[PDB]
Amino acid sequence: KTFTVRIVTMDAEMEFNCEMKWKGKDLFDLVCRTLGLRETWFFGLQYTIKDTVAWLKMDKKVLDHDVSKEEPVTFHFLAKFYPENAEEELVQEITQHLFFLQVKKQILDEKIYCPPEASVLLASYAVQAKYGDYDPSVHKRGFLAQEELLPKRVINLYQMTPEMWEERITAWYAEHRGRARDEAEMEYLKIAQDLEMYGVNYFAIRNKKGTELLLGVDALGLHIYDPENRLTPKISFPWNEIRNISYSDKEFTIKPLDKKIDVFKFNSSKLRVNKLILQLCIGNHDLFMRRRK
Amino acid sequence: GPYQKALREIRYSLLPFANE
Repeated sequence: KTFTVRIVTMDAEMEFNCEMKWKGKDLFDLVCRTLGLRETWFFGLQYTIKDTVAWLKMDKKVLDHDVSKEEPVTFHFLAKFYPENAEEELVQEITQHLFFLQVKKQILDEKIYCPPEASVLLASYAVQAKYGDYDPSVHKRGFLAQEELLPKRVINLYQMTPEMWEERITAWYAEHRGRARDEAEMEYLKIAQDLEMYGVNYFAIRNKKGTELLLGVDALGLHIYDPENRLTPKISFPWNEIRNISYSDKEFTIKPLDKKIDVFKFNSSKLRVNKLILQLCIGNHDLFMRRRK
Repeated sequence: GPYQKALREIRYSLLPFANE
């Protein structure tokens, strides 16, 4: 027989009937062809188990994942990996879009820190993409009054009524005259991708001494943060500078390239988190090496 | 980068209304 599966993208939703023997590879390919997306390697189908995200493996049966079996079996089609340079690597317009949406959401949900002024400029572009050029005759007062525009963190740092923000944003919106949709979303991407937290996968760890720290994985390398400060890593290890990383019983070891360097060792208590880090390290490292050829 | 100036102009105009 078959089961139903729900695939949620940032944009939309879709349903599929799947044979009981279907693997990750089968769903993934199906979703990608539907989207007409060829740049598939930034993506993956994720689901959350316990409090940890999980990505469907290609060669395992879908149902052999510890995912809630209550039909429809739901997966989110999200980006697993970020390019080092959006404008250069996101060739297909559909790839651009999906990234844009997913990034804007992380900015509004405050998963990515974003200074007040950047939040405004971003908004003015998010607005241009959704609305097209600004027509003063068409776009009248309060035409943005029901729109998530800025992170809450930003709104309550100022003595400003929502209408004033919307006036600020409109002022910059007007400057984006003549800018096509994909032009705007990419402007958004170009700004957002310089945000210090953009594209960084955080994890709680602690070192040999047992003091609590944060691990950060992204397109550039592995990073170590003081739990209070996520903007600036205390230590960075670029991919080209790492021989490899080893995992062994809730312990990782970053084995640097220069034998000169001391190894870096840290601990994480959750197994599921650990597999995730390991996947993320491998894939980010791969893509990094691929760019360099 | 090329947004330095827009970011600065924006930051400067918000500054008067920042929380005490």
